[PDB]
Order: sequence, then C-alpha cells, then structure tokens
Amino acid sequence: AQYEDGKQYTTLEKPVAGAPQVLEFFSFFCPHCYQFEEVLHISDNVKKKLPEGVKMTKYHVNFMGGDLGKDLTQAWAVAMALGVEDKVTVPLFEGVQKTQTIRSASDIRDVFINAGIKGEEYDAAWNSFVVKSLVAQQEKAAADVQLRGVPAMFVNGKYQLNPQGMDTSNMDVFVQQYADTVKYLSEK
Repeated sequence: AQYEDGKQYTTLEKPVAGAPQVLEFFSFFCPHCYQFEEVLHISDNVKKKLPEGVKMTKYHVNFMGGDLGKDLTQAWAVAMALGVEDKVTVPLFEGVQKTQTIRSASDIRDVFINAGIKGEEYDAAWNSFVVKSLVAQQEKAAADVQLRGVPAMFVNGKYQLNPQGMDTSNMDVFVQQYADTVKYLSEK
C-alpha cells in the first residue's frame, strides 16, 4: 500500500477504548517537541487537514525534567483550564530550552503573568481540583499507551504516528506527509 503499518505509523497491540480522536503528547523539555511546535507547527497543520467534527487533544508528560517536569504538567493543566494554551506554549518552550530562565514553579508562573493571566487567577487555578483532575487525565492517557517517548501522536487510540519513517530533507514536505498520515488514519 502507500501507507503501511510499521512505516508512517504503527498499530497498538493494546487498543485504547474511548481515547481522544487525535491525541498528542509533548514535554517542554523535549527538543523535537520544540521543533514540532515552533519550527514545524505540526499541531496546526494536522488540524488544518482534519475532517469536520474531529477534536484535537494535546497533553504534557512527567517523565522528563524531574520535579520541574511535573510542575510543567500541572501548569499545562492550568493552561488548558483557562484556555490560554496559545499564549504560553511559546514562552514555556523558550524559557525551558532557549533562554533557560525557567528553573522553578515560580518561573513558570511568571510566564503566565507576563502573558497577561492574573496572579490570583493563576494561583486559584493552580490549586483547584479541576486542575488536579486535569493533571490526572494527562497521566491516565499517557499510562493508557505505555508512553516512554515524546513527541507522540495517537489516532483513535489504535494508531501511533511514526515520523522516523518520513523524509526529512524538506521540512514542509515532512509536515504535509505527517498531517496527511493523520488524516488517512483518521478516516480508517
């Protein structure tokens, strides 16, 4: 075929019932994730080719960067609850990997503040049980697929994107192939 299992994607031997339709995992410590977000804009180019009616979900993971890694998953929960993902994603990446000014939970907080979220609102969210359960959801989904690496994308809880098996000579062509594969898998 043109899309072969084991080539542009792999199939989970343990399919995950009721999983989000498009599920992406990342870490603000993950160098390829930085690329995926700020250079390739993967999430965006997938959405642009997804059918109508398919929701897109993106979760942070704990297994990189120790304590600060967990702080970032809780902050990503805050980001999701307040709907401010598009305002903090870039400074979190650059704060962690570019400028290295993120060294503590308080430095993570500064990014939200600088992005215009108010102190009280952040701290209230940070401490809220809605955020606790949003953290739990992020962990459960990563648990459900044995996740030990990022970036990672899963479609319908059955198929996992395999970027190692796509041409990387051209970044535009890589992204289109990636997105087209998600669309294929999505219609499967």
